[PDB]
Amino acid sequence: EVKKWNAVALWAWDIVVDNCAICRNHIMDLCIECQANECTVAWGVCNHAFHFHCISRWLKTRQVCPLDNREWEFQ
Amino acid sequence: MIKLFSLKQQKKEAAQLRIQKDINELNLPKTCDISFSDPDDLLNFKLVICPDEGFYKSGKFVFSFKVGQGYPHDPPKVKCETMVYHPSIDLEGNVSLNILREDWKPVLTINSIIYGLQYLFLEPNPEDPLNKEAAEVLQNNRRLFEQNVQRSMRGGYIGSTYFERCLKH
Amino acid sequence: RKKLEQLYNRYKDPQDENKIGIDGIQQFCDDLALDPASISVLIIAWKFRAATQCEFSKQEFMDGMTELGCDSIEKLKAQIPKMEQELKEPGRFKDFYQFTFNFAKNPGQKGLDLEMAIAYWNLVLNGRFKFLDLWNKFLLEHHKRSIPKDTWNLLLDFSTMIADDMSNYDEEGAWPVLIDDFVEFARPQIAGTKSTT
Amino acid sequence: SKSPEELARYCDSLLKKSSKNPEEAELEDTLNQVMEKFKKIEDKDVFQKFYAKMLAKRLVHQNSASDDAEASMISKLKQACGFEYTSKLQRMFQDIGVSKDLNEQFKKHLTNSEPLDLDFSIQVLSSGSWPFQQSCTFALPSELERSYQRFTAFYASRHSGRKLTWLYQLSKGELVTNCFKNRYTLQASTFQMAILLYTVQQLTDSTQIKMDILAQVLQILLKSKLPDTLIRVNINVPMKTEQKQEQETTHKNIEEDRKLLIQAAIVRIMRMRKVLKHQQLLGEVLTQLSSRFKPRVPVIKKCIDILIEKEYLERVDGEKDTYSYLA
Amino acid sequence: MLIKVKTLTGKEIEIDIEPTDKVERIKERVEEKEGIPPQQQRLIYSGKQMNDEKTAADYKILGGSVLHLVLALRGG
Ligand SMILES: [Zn+2]
Ligand SMILES: [Zn+2]
Ligand SMILES: [Zn+2]
Repeated sequence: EVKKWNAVALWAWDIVVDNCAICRNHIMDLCIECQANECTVAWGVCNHAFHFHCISRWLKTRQVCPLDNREWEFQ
Repeated sequence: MIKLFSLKQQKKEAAQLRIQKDINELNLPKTCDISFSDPDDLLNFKLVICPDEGFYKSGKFVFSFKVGQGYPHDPPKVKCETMVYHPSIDLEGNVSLNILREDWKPVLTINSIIYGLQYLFLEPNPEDPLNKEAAEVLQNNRRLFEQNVQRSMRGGYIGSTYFERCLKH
Repeated sequence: RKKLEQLYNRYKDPQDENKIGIDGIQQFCDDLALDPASISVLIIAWKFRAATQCEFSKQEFMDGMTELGCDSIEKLKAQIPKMEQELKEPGRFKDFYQFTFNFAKNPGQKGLDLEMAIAYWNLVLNGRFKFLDLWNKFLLEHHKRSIPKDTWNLLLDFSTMIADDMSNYDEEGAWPVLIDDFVEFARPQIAGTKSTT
Repeated sequence: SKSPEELARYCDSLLKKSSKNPEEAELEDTLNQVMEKFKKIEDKDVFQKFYAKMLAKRLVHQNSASDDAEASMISKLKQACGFEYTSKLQRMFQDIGVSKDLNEQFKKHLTNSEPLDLDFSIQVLSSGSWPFQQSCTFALPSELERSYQRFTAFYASRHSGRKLTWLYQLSKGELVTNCFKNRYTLQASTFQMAILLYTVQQLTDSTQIKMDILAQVLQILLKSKLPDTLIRVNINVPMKTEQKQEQETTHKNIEEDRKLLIQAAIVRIMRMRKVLKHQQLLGEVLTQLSSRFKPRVPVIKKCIDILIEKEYLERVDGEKDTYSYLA
Repeated sequence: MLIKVKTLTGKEIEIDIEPTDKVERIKERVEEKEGIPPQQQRLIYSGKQMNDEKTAADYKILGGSVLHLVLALRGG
């Protein structure tokens, strides 16, 4: 049992969710690199989404979300 | 030819499409137009900016856009075909614009590039110049920098460099 | 000129007009009697200004043979000892060496695979580099990624400008840090031995 | 001569809640001395980093002994490090205030409709300006399940357009004992509390908690009382082999930010210079970057080696030890 | 008036505006919808970068009007 419990949470912005901002494709659709011939979706603490293939490559340059300069981290 | 052997064993058994989306979705200012030599090939094209306001007002400056296969991840190579007296633009026609090199992120578009490109002419900045003499005059004397830019666009000598007339008609 | 056209027509694949298939590339090596992987074939590919390995474009082949002035394979082979002699005096050995880089990689990439670039180092830098094998042991151990262009390029200046025992070497100098990595790894083992070469 | 991570730990120790309760002028005099030391320090970015990271934990834990002291410090830091540094801090500072206010609004709302067993005090922070990280995989067993979705009700009444990411790693709660011989009372991390109803294999799954951290928790539970193996005091305690990890982490991040800084600088200078010898380059990068920190040259060099592959600069042919700018 | 704004995800968002409103406020509306901090945002209205303290009636923005969002721009 618990008489007293104090917890800590962070409110994050909820996002439209619809379109990869790197391929400018649709998230549910394949990424543009796969379209020319396993392609799945990755998320971030800012709630922005990308295909795995896009954001990974972006990270190899620098570790951030590209939209907001926030440090990049997966869900 | 080393790996030639390996290939044989595997023998016996468009990625943009993005620049497409950039161009479809393109929204041009009344000051900016683009050209295509080959309507089939979008990875090469030309941009023309005619500033309606600023020091460069009433002038024609044409830039070339070459889009590598590494797009959006790799930025377009753009250069200024027009000889111009500008701190961020060199007589060699290289352009200093953050979005073009270091601050490039593949969340951006040709639209973006166009806005920054016009922005040079709108807001010319002496900071980290390609042309040091231009940046110096811009720095200390705005009156003279203006007179200079004018003379540079009507055609004429400033220094030992003849600047050729770029005026829009 | 038609002769060259016929030879080329014997080498090229029916799908592409301009590109020479690999089946025909090894045919090409068989007629010169050499190995496909030979140093000389690399020198030829260097003379043709070839973009990448195993792959000869028509323009490469044609213009290469025309400035080599050979109407046949047999006329090319006799030009092989002519090419080898170019390296010696002011070079353009460097140009050959650096050529090897963009030649050996895939032209979608800025890097060079690590099991590769070893093979071509054992090819071109053989006899020019004593601890070359030590170098190969390095980075088969301590660095598992691809070779950077400038690193490749500068390894010649390593094999040339600095001593075997690495006396005149500076780690605070302008060398690639991977070269510095190697040297740091190197001096301990080599500074206790007396070179007989 | 402390120095900079340790000077930061020092400041933490000074401003933290202690059994001593330091008097104000003691706090202020100490802080002034710390800034005196800070002015002599070469790498300030490490100090700033640790200070911020700690200040986070202080504010989020209500563990600051004196608020006006903290405020005075942040004043001093802003005077030194400038606004851009203290921006994050300051927003952290106010965000805690509005967090306390929202918490009180929920207190007023707590005893009207349906009050329940937990006296429930939660502090919520921006997405955001706070250095913390996302929580690990979790379970949220039994009764607590009620409050969560209960909490997640009323924000929809205020502003429905926001999402709450819950840190269970930072959440603690109090428990009391009956079954054992002598009465005590224990505060435990929510991680600790979730274990209470087994073998670590099925325990991990049932609690959906990563085994790596699970071991970290159960080792510290065992060192107190009671993989395939079967299983005001207070038991919530920092883990030894862990939280050394976050130090490494922090130092890595400072390394990275330093790389970015350096690369930017050298680009600046190469364009300004057009051409320079390696020595002169390093010299300038140094004298230009000093006030923030003092980089080890193998870092400067890895930075050059990076700006080679990205084609920002090249090596002049025939000139050894000389670089030139590109485009 | 409700203005449409083209974001960097490749979509278009309509947002609530009064002509008297300063334009830095629209940045915040865009943060609220798109999760991009107003600190790094630049609003371009028909080719030019929108100001900050200047108002929306100073730009003569109507309810049919469309804004373009791009990241910060520096010449060098
Ligand atoms: Zn994508
Ligand atoms: Zn894909
Ligand atoms: Zn983001």
